[PDB]
Amino acid sequence: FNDKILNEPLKHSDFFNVKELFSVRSLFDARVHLGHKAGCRHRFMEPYIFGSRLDHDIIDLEQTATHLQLALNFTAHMAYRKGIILFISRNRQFSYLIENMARDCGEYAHTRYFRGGMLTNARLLFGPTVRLPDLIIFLHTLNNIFEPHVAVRDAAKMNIPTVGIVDTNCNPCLITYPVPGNDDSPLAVHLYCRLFQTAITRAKEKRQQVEALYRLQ
Amino acid sequence: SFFTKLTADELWKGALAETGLNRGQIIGEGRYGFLWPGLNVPLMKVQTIAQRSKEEQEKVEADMIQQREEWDRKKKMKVKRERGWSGNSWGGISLGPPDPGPCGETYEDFDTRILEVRNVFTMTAKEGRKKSIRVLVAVGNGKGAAGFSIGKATDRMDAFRKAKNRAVHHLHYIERYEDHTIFHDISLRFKRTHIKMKKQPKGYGLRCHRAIITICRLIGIKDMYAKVSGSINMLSLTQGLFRGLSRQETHQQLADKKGLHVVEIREECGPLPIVVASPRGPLRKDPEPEDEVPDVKLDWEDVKTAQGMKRSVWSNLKRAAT
Amino acid sequence: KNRAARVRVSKGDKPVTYEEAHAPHYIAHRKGWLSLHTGNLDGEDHAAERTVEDVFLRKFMWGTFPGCLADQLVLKRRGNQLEICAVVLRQLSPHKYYFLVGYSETLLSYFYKCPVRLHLQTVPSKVVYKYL
RNA sequence: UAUACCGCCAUCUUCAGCAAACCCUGAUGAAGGCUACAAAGUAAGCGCAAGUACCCACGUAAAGACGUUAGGUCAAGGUGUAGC
Ligand SMILES: [Mg+2]
Ligand SMILES: [Mg+2]
Ligand SMILES: [Mg+2]
Ligand SMILES: [Mg+2]
Ligand SMILES: [Mg+2]
Ligand SMILES: [Mg+2]
Ligand SMILES: [Zn+2]
Repeated sequence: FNDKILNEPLKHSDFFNVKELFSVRSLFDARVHLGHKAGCRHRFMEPYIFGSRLDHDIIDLEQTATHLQLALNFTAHMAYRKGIILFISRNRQFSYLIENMARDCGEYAHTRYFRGGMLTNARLLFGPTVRLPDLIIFLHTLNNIFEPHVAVRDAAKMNIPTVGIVDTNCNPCLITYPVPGNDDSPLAVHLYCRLFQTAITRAKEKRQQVEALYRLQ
Repeated sequence: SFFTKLTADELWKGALAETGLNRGQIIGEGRYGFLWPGLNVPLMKVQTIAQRSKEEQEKVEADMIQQREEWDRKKKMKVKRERGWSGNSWGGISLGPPDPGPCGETYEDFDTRILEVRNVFTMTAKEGRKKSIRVLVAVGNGKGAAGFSIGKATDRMDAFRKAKNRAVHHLHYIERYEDHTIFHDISLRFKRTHIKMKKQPKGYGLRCHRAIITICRLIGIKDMYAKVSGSINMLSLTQGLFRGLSRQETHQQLADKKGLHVVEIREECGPLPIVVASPRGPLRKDPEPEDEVPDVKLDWEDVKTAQGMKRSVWSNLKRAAT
Repeated sequence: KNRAARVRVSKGDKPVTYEEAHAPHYIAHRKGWLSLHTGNLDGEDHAAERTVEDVFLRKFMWGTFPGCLADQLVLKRRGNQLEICAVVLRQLSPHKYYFLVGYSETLLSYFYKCPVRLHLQTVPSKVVYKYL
């Protein structure tokens, strides 16, 4: 019996200090604006991409920062309501780092081979009463093969607020809160993982503080 | 002889031949006219030893034969089966509602309505022509909640319930304005099925395909004219109708996008104009570009109906009731 | 295609009992021996008569108990008798069961001059073992 | 009357698949669902497998699954119609 959880967090912009978690200069230091070639670039990814440097796409960091703020606020509000987050990755370039981050965070992850529809038929494959993932964060939307991951399809079929760092190949229209930017460099991935971890930790701390404030009564 | 005696289920299976029980004969009451302390008398409370005449036993056997005949007659009891569209067919027939979910989701409110049935014969490596069946069922009570589905299999009830579950997992919604008529007209061209709908008022009548009539009854639309142009493909026609219903411009959204109010001069009422929708913030003070003689590609059927030039042996004849 | 006692599969929904769910070659591996008599030795007489009596008593007990048998019978021999171990299906009342048992016992005793006392094992549901 | 069956047996069978219940795809068509440096397939159930006997678990024994052959049998018993 605590209806204040549906009004207190959703009131002030950046309740958990979302914009302060990252920085425009810190993001630019990772060279996330870089992208693939125009040929590899996707059609629907044109509005989010700014220009090109000798066929090297550049993404305006302002829209990326706005999308990151939105996604971080969404994830913090979800954690405030106690929800499951699922990390996806298949490039095998930083799988160990993503696993360590998932271990540090208070959620689950799955960056390995995704069998044929594990979330759709979760009634029979998984347990009958399983808390399905309420959020998805893509660490590498592009798997080993040049093919859009099925996670977006399962989400659209299950209606889940999808999050992730879309590259210049996938379809951001299928993702709810896309985040244009590089998805290959190491410093960028490390910064994104650290930002997600800090956001989750601060959201949990604020949730505990609000619970204590409620208990003060 | 005794060697010529075996079970009875085997003999029954043999007599039936479908390849390429002791009810009347009581076990308690002796088949020979006799009385005993056990049964047929006060259950041990006048416990004696008597005997019935053979005529009484023959009468008891005749009574058992009459009971068998009564059971056989009961087996001949007829039943009521509503005819769907075509006589003795599962056209526009209805059945029970879909089953709930595991944790809940009482989907019993929705109503099922089988549409078409087709027997497909596809040869195989050894089984031969597989008697596969494909069905397209549409479930939905109304108020926008509805949706079609498909469920092919080599059975009947199994395929029906599979299609019902698929429809439950595939619920389509259609933005409506006053449950009676669609927002505006639609002139689509789904693959090879044309859909020419016309906005009509209440009490006008359902002038559309029987399948479309059932779809509208399930959705909620009461009456609306529709010219079923092009070929008559059930699956493609239904898919195109669903696509058109999903692609519709509402009044509130259109007003919010453009800004201008909805001006109208209804003939039923007086010249008093009544706004139907208003913007959600701004208001385009400038009027629309009233450019006369616009480029609205109307249909020839519209002109034929407005000028009454359409004439045939089946133009606008009286149709059935209900 | 030989099809002795082994049942041909068709769909995984065949409520077969325990004894019925066994091939006819597992008599020395999984399946035991139902009826027993010295006639099947190397070599003792009294075989044809024993087999005939067993086959007759099986059908007799199956007819006297219409549908009240969860599975096949298991004959035995102890003295001048023929014990019959059966898994009766709880169908009729115990009074009727006792009456029929006594009647059959007396009839067999006065007919074959051999008190063929049987044994029951009331079980409501059939002992389903596999879904062939 | 077995080219109407129960029941029985024979080749393929020198084989490896056969399927209930689900999910995805083909602008949602009859239909297909395989790529482990992994692209949608999960698969209780039957069988191969597996397991068990003489001299072991080997050699010898039991099984050779769904199905073509309307495979043969009124000829071991009854058996859809007819009749002496
Ligand atoms: Mg008719
Ligand atoms: Mg023959
Ligand atoms: Mg062979
Ligand atoms: Mg063998
Ligand atoms: Mg065997
Ligand atoms: Mg022949
Ligand atoms: Zn990309």
